[PDB]
Amino acid sequence: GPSVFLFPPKPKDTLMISRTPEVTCVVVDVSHEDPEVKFNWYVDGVEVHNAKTKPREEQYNSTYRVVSVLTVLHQDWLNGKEYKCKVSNKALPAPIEKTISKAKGQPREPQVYTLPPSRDELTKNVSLTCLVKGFYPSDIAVEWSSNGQPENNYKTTPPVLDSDGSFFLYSKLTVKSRWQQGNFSCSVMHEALHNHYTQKSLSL
Amino acid sequence: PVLFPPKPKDTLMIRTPEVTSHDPFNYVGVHNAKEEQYVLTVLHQDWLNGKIEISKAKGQPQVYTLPPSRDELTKNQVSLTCLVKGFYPSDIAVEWSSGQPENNYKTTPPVLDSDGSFFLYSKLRWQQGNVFSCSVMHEALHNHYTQKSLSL
Amino acid sequence: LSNAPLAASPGQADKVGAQATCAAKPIFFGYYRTWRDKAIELGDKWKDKLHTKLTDIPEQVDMVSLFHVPDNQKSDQRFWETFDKEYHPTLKERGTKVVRTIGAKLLLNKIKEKGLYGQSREDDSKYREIAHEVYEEYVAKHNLDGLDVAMALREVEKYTNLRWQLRKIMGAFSELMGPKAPGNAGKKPGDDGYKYLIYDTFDNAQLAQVALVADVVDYVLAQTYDKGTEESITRVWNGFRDKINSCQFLAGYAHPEENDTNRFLTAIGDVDTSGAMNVAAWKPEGGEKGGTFAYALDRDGRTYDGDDLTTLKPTDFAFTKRAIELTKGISL
Repeated sequence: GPSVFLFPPKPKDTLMISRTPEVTCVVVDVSHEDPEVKFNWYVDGVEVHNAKTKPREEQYNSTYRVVSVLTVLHQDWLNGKEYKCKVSNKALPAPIEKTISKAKGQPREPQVYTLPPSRDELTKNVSLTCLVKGFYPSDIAVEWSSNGQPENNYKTTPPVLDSDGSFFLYSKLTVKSRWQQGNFSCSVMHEALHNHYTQKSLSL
Repeated sequence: PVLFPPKPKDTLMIRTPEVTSHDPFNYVGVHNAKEEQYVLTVLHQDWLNGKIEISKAKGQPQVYTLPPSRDELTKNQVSLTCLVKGFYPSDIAVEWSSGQPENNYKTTPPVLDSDGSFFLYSKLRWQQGNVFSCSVMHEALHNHYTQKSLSL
Repeated sequence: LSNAPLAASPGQADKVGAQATCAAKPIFFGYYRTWRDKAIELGDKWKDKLHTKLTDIPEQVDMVSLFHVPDNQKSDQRFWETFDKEYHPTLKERGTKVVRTIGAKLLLNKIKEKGLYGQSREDDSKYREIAHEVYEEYVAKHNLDGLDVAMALREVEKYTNLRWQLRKIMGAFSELMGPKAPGNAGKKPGDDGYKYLIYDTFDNAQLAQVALVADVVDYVLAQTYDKGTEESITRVWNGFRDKINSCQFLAGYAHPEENDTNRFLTAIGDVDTSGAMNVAAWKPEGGEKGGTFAYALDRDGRTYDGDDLTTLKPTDFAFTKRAIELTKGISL
């Protein structure tokens, strides 16, 4: 029958109180010419009624795809509360249930280290590296900036599990001109950092 | 009650590459093919040339070592970085040695760059002058192998 | 006759989780192998030596289920005559309820023979027909107290249409038995003339598919035949606590049978220290359970060592009496 997918909030939304974090429940394959979907939301098993639905997308091919979005409290998500979505529709013998929560485990502070380009890489038409290692819970944010202005031409690898149970990642900012003049900052956001934010500089 | 390609390290060494209720097989467009709960051997050049029911990625096929940052030299934890960028087919192998292989190393999955190419990072005696070497294996390299060293 | 649609609602009972109080006191439930009774007529190597009768079980047993297998004996007429004439009056005098167990595979086969698949809309009369036929044959024929659907098939959990069939047939049964039946109006489990609807299944709630029947059954019998530790029974109940309430939950154990190959070692050895009595004494944290059940009462105290694997012997019902004492907290 239909399928149910539960997606967590973006880490940046849960790390900044200025943003709005939301968990998303998606019901797909509501085919048969008899739709309607009922959503129920639960926090640690207690029913909550503060969710926002109403973005029905037809997406033709003989299915409907309904979504429900629940605003979550930053502290509730960071404390490891479980969010449960229950989908009820006449085409299912029993309502489908899904549950999502922050990865269990003791939070670990990320260590950020900036790396300059290898000399050999200077002859080809450079890459500034940002290693973020030793953090718990794969949710993290990494950005590049210079002189207070964000840099766009960068790419970050997905978190990779290290041999000690923590995660690590690398971010590469490709760039000469500003770097030639001795001018960069890699910003990292994680739940274990002081103020959920840290910056590491890198210059000639 | 089908589809997966062979392992990448097996296609680079002429190694062996192979590709794939309680109502309990039949494709090169020939007949040398062959677990309760609770393989077709392919030629290396055949797979490298692009040869219920489908080949290598179609397209035209830079190692840099980085020492640990100074701030990383506090308590015991140093990271020797190996950046491998600018290769096309995401199939690539990365290893570390120091003529003996080093096991405490981890490599991120390939990431598509803005120019369509891919890049990746490998994270790994050093104080005593011993030289480490990040070895990269790809289809576009000379002899299908390259090595970039790093030391003090 | 009725054409009302069998809903697919619920997913959980009207009350779930540990309930510190319910109307009915804990009960001891008993599975009885009918093909080991002295009144049943079984080339069998044990054509004689049938020592135990249905009345041999202790008088404190609250409910006993007839586990009848037609392919295990030649004829059952003598057994039914003895049940109507001797067994049932004695059990009625004792106040021990009698229910009949039916396999879920038989219900699925009856659904399939009627042409029913598993859909939302599907001719509102065939499910009631199968339910009423089973009710007449298995319960009303011998004036029993209810029906125990045994669902230990993992395919039901895997396939949507099988789940639909199970939900619809259990609703049709609930129109005849259980708390949803109109015949039980103003009645509660334990009262005279109450018709029970019982569901026995795996101790894993997902494979058990208890969310399909949680709102229509009186008890859920978790086959905890390999547990025997209070931690494991607590984990099982916690797996069940969000679909059913505690007063519906009964964890059980099985006594070693002859030529079984299954090997359940919770009810072997000394009674006072066996895991079966841990199960019998276990209770949901801050709550009351439905009781305790045991499989093969005629095998009470048997093991899988020596001649026990190839010989039938009478029983003193020691495990049964101890489990009764641990469930109801009284002294025999």
